[PDB]
Amino acid sequence: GPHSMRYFETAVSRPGLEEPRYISVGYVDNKEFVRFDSDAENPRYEPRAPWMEQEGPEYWERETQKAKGQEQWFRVSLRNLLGYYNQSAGGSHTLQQMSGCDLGSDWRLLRGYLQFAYEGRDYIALNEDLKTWTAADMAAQITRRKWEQSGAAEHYKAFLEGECVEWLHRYLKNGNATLRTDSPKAHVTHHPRSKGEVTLRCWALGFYPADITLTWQEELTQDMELVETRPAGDGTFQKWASVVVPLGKEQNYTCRVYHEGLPEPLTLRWEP
Amino acid sequence: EGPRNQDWL
Amino acid sequence: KTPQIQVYSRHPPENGKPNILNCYVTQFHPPHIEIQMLKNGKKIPKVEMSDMSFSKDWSFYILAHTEFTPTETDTYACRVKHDSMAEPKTVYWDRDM
Repeated sequence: GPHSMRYFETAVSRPGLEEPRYISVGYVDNKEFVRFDSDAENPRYEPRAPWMEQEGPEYWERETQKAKGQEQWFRVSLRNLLGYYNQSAGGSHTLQQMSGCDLGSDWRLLRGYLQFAYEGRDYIALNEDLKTWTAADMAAQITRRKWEQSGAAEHYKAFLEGECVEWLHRYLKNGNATLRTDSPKAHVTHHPRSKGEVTLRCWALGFYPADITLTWQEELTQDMELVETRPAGDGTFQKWASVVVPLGKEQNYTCRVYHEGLPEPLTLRWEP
Repeated sequence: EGPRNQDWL
Repeated sequence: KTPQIQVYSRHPPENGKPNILNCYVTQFHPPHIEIQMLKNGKKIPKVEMSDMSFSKDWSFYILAHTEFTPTETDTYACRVKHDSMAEPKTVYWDRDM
């Protein structure tokens, strides 16, 4: 499948001076697997997915160092940022990095990603060519001068092509199924509405992963209204899709459900 | 493993 | 960006029968947030709280939860406070949603 690795690095400073908080999270196939946070008494990288527990202390040693180096790198690059945008200190500031790579079905490297946001807005990004920087706004240009000067684009182009792909291979070996899915559980509920009308809410429960399409009708989604996919709390997920109907006209509607863990598309109608 | 950053912003 | 709250239950709700209340807050920035949960306007002492995490659109999300038991009459709300808002926003749990 479309296998991926990502590390989401965040640096926060708040008023009350001192030092920015550095969180770094890592994801394989969109599932959190490692985690670092400067707030802890003993700030280590900890394993987040039982299959990571098969890694020697020296792995946790070496990445705790590596992360302590970004806590460093981030502390600075935030200070330059306050510089560029000429901002008055003792306020909240946020700096964010998304790093990582995409793997084909042949374990081919498809694309790499390296980006940065400041104040939650895109600041600078490596293009897909892996040679040039897209820089939105003037302060981002300053940075783009430096990084072209310092061959920074070769430095990452190396990480994404070499070590990313390499460690992704291995994390996938470690995670053999540990591709497990959970089929969705669907009922259709009946909640009446004023003036000879009713609502048709179609719930899907217990599922994993979150990829879900809810379709009721034939083939009309115009009037319908649905909700943000949401975690159950246990691993699994939820969402629902409603539509307004005239009272007693209910029978013609079929709710269609599409999930990867299914044998086939499931459709159901209200049964009182 | 994580990416190691290079020159600062 | 102002957050998006949804209050909901892990399992289909039944009166008298224990369940868990999820207040799900997403799409905000800065990450620093606050969440109360409320039973009858009063504070729930021990809310469990999801570790800081942000989406590929750069925005954050937290998921908060506590054990509860639905009844015909008790009220259950979640209150959210975040820089992007003038005053604290509050959304009440509705069993049909």
